Amino acid sequence: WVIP
Amino acid sequence: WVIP
Amino acid sequence: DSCIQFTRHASDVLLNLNRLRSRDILTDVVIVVSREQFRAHKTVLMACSGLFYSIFTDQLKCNLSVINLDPEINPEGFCILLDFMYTSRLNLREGNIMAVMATAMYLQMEHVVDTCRKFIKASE
Amino acid sequence: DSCIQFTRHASDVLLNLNRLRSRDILTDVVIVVSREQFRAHKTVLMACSGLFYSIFTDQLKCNLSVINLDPEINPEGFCILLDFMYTSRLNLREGNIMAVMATAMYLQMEHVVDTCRKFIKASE
Ligand SMILES: O=C1Cc2cc(Nc3nc(Cl)ncc3Br)ccc2N1
Ligand SMILES: O=C1Cc2cc(Nc3nc(Cl)ncc3Br)ccc2N1
Ligand SMILES: [Cl-]
Ligand SMILES: [Cl-]
Repeated sequence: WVIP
Repeated sequence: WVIP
Repeated sequence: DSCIQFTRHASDVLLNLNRLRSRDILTDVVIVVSREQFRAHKTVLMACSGLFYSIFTDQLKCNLSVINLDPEINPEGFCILLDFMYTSRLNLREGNIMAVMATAMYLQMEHVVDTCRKFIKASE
Repeated sequence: DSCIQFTRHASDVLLNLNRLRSRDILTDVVIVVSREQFRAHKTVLMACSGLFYSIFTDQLKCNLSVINLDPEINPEGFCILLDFMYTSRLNLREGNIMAVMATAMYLQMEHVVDTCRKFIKASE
């Protein structure tokens, strides 16, 4: 999971 | 396009 | 093999599938969550959820145009997860994390359940 | 928004769609290319091809279970492109590049046409  |  | 790969292809496919969803094109099922209805593509639901995979591979249920979810399922949690399925983006907030995790466990969306458990463990 | 994103989600969705294709699950159309038949999902074809997008958004053609392609279309070129649609991998070879490019132009698959033109320009 990432900060888009 | 890339070499997978 | 000696194949070449187009990096953005999977993302572009999903973006187009979401555009079809937004315009209600070739949607083939309604998911009923209490008083709410959500139109979707059976294939996308199966590709994202262990529960929908099991439902639409069933010889009788594969032909249903309406699927009713357990009454304990929150429509907002379902909406957030349906958006995730079609976009890879999860709108996870302190106010919805419990409903989202409960819905992801029911739908059998392991990666969503994992990030929910981690975000909850951080706040305790 | 304040969304988080699961990097591998789009790739995992496409992998699952390809698994459904391999087991012939919920395929809803046959594409006829001369003496050959290819089963697929209308939504995936539309998401990858400007030609299939136009065909399946047509109020009459959207309901067809069989689509016949132009007789000039090579079945191997089509097969290679159908595999690409479901995997992001293109099996481009000196022996098939002309058929693949001609098929990609007909199907309106701009990124495939672009790499074919570049690979051809390099060999001249
Ligand atoms: O957390 C998750 C997400 C998910 C998706 C599917 N979907 C499919 N799985 C397989 Cl093996 N083949 C085709 C399809 Br469609 C099955 C289980 C799970 N569990
Ligand atoms: O080279 C390409 C690939 C492609 C795909 C689509 N598909 C869709 N396009 C739009 Cl805008 N909405 C929903 C869908 Br499905 C249209 C045109 C093209 N040209
Ligand atoms: Cl997931
Ligand atoms: Cl393309």
